[PDB]
Amino acid sequence: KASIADENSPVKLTLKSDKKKDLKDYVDDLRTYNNGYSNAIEVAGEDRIETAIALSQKYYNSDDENAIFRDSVDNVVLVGGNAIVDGLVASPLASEKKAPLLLTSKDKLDSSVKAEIKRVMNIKSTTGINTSKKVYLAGGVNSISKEVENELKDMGLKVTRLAGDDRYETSLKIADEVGLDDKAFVVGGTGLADAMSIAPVASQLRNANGKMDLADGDATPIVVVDGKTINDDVKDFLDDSQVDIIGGENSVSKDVENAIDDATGKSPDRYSGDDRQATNAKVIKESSYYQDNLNNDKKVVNFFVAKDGSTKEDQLVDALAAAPVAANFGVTLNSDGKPVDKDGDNDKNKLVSPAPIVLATDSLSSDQSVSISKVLDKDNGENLVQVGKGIATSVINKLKDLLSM
Amino acid sequence: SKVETGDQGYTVVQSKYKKAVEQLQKGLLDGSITEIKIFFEGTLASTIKVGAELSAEDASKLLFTQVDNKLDNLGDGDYVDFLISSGITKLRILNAKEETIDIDAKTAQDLAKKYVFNKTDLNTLYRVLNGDLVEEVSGKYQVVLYPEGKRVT
Repeated sequence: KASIADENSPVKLTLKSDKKKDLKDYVDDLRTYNNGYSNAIEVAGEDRIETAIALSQKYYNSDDENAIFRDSVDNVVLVGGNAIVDGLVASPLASEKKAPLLLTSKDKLDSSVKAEIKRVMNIKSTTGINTSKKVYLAGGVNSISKEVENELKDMGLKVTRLAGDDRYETSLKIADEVGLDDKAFVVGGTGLADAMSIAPVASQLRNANGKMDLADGDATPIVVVDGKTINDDVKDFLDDSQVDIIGGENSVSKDVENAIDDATGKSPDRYSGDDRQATNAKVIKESSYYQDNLNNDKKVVNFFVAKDGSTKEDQLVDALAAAPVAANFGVTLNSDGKPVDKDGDNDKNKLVSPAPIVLATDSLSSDQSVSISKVLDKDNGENLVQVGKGIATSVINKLKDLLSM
Repeated sequence: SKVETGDQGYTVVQSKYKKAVEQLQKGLLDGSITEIKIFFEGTLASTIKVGAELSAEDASKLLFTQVDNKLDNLGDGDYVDFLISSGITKLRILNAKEETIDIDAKTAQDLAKKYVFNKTDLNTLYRVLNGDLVEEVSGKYQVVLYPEGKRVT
């Protein structure tokens, strides 16, 4: 008694058990797997270009649930395919600019990408292309050539290039576009895997107090410096900012840390481990990164998975495009900035729950397991996303056990 | 007063057609059912009021006459609903398949990879099964479940 069913419900199920306890073990198993087959997703493609495209089509300008935007976008951040050196910091850029970060080839603007640009911006054959839509090109001429820049300009789009004479100068030009409203992040460029572990945190639209504000909030920029001392420009950029330096001594030397000490007058916090995975673990278990950024009274329920730089550091570019997605996750926004399900206590900032990107290709470390177990809520996992191909099933199996999905 | 999905009431499969109507008929005669309103595909079929110059013995025969042909030729997505009044009660007859899983023996991970269940239904069911409906039928503790659909592959 007490519930009538859908007209088209295929089968009527009855669970017969001698004891109620054995039934609880079967309903819980059913509840976990049912919510562990529909909530665990996979976004990937054969090449890194279509992977970023599929990551865009699902979370940007898509009618499905668990997307970032359900309507047209006005900006797009474009980065080269093999442009991990110059464009790593574009994740907070795509975040504040409320733009999908897309990967293009160096010399030829892919037809797949150009279609995605027009699609995500609601550009169609009956609408004229004006300077109301911008395409931010992050990187130098080896990231996005002049051939691609002039094509995007020929259509009529406003093309803003964020480039410099060096990778370190390029990142400063990018971090200048990202509003430093008094915290920052520093990475060395020797370890790019450690920098990708901090991309989801830096891309969060956060408030002054450290909580999350998707309206009138800003994301925290990242800077790449040599690890030596602090040059004339980065010291000017860092005025009274709380630097959260990322990486070991081999990435950024203690001299570079001491120079920041003398520059900004604040003590820089240091997150580092012997391995690129251990650095990821310490970033996830940091309270002020994920747990304390939540306006709601829950813990970390959303999680992401991506490859690392063990096989090839180039493969880590998959986690770069997923950072703007993992930062603003758990809420879907329309043109006016209101939450939806198909249309529409339930405030946006109270509903946002960002997701840390876990770096693992072959196996998941014990430190990463302990760290991920610390941040999980009592009610356990609610969304897991696997970005890219080549991730071992061993890792995904361990994740589903940690998150109970 | 209207019948619609996700409401408090009874659900019968076409396999249990013969039994459901018997209980409605025997309830109608033994002064236990006063009024019945039949709904074919969410549209009103006819109203049986024992007090509308009718009788219980006539209403019992009338009820079976209307729905014997409809319910014997049910199609996927076709349903017959009743608003049973005892003085209140809601019923829906549909043509799904019935499958019983005796756990004292299909595991749950094979069940989930095939059917899509509502989380809010399983959430409440788990809670009321351990602490804060489930029936005891002939030494067993049975629980009925209605999936929303089949799982994508």
